[PDB]
Amino acid sequence: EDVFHPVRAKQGMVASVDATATQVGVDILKEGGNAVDAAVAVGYALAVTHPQAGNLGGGGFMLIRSKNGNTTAIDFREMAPAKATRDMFLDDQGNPDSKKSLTSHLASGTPGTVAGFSLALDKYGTMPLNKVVQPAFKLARDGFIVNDALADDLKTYGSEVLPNHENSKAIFWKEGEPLKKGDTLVQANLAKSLEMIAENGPDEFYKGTIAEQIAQEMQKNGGLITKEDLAAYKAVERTPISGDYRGYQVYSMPPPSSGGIHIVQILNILENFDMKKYGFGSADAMQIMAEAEKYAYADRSEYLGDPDFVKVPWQALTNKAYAKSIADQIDINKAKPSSEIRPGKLAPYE
Amino acid sequence: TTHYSVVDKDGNAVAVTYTLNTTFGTGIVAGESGILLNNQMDDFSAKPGVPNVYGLVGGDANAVGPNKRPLSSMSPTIVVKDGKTWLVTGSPGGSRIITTVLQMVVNSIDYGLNVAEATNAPRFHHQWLPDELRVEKGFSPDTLKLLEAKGQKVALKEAMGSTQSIMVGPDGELYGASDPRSVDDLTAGY
Ligand SMILES: *[C@](=O)([C]=[N+]=[N-])O[C][C]([N])C([O])=O
Repeated sequence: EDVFHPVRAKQGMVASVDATATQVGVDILKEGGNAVDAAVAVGYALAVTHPQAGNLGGGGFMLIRSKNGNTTAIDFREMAPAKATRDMFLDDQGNPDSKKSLTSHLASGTPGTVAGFSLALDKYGTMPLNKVVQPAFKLARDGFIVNDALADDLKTYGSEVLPNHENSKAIFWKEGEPLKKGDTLVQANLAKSLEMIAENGPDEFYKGTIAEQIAQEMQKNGGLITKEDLAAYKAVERTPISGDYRGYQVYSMPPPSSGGIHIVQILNILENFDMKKYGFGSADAMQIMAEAEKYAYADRSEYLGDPDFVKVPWQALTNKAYAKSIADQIDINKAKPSSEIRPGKLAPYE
Repeated sequence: TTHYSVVDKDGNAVAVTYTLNTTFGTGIVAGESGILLNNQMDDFSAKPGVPNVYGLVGGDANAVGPNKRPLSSMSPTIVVKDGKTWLVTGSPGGSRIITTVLQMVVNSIDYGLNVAEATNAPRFHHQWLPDELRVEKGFSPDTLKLLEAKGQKVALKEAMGSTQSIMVGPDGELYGASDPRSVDDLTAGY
């Protein structure tokens, strides 16, 4: 009957971009770990098998919902360096230099992944950090086979940055070329880092050897991340943004992410239509949705920022009254140029 | 970008979206740590009115500042039905993370598609600026005439996102789906 069928399981399940990492997640669940434990193990596993995005030197968000309904969000997003400045990415003419914000040592923010994972693990997990990091440790120490995804990413995107730095090239390049499908990727240095974290906890990263290595890498190349930055970093548990769509409650990430707010905003807008009637792929459904999104991105550019620095009008943005007023400016048989759309007037919704 | 979801035997659930930002970030390994460094600083508004790598714009709210966390679009998400965790999803895609998650939710609730169907369905997206109705291959030539007609400027492009989702049956049974757009991925359980 269906053309597409979901994978089925009766006890636990993990879905991720990498087969090895997913399997790491499942094995942890089978050992009696909880969703959070598995999630941290998967996160450390990806930092090794999916260096494209999985990481220890990046950041992100996490939404946790207990079996009892308790829903919370962990913000382990990166903090700009204390010595970071407003116009730091401007050239002499005062124009944004993409190279500076994407490839130089100035593009980096103090990483929050280790922090966020440990916060979630200590408060919501049940396994010690050393146990959930072990799978990733072995993968880095003993290596793994490069698959199509990694091989393709190394060639297409890796080529533009990895071979330009000696330590990076030594790890991901082989015989003057990016590792190919079938080659083995061993990350001895990462294994040592992982091994140290599993032993001295998250401080190994923000205060220990790893912190030193990060600070020196920046200092010797014009970066700003100092040991004070790494020591002054902290993951932050925040209240999820949520809404109600046709009787279903939706929970997502609140600022610093703009994710939560706008997904809810658009759903509120859409609620004012009989979407089901139009059906998937229909001309109408695509019409309505395309327009609703416009207003959201408009508001995004204006009202969204680190809540610890700016006040976001999230109540008004997710206010159904406002959403209903946005819905009316929508014509099922005619669009509205992004030019004739500006950040909404949240006044009567404050 | 990458997102993963987990649900255990007790019904606890976690959705995580994390990244270095662009693929491999700056491509700079921090000394002998073996750790690649992110280029998340580009998510800040380098200059009010000027778009970043994803075409996203900002002002003073998202301008560069010390100890400030740059604006993100990552959306690990959880939908609840009849008071119970029902859908756990999310996806990479910079600015498209928002409309990608949105379509997963709309596909599940409004069109009654199973998590695999909802995942394999074609996607579209509009971020105000640039002004265009970005689409993926998979939408009928006919339906597309109406968008161009009704007024939209359809712009076919690269596949959007990599949803990794799990749906929870009323009886505790788990249903999952990995995105066709990402190869070598996996949704497994026991
Ligand atoms: C990721 O989707 C990786 N890519 N391209 O970017 C996410 C972005 N940095 C965000 O919204 O935080």
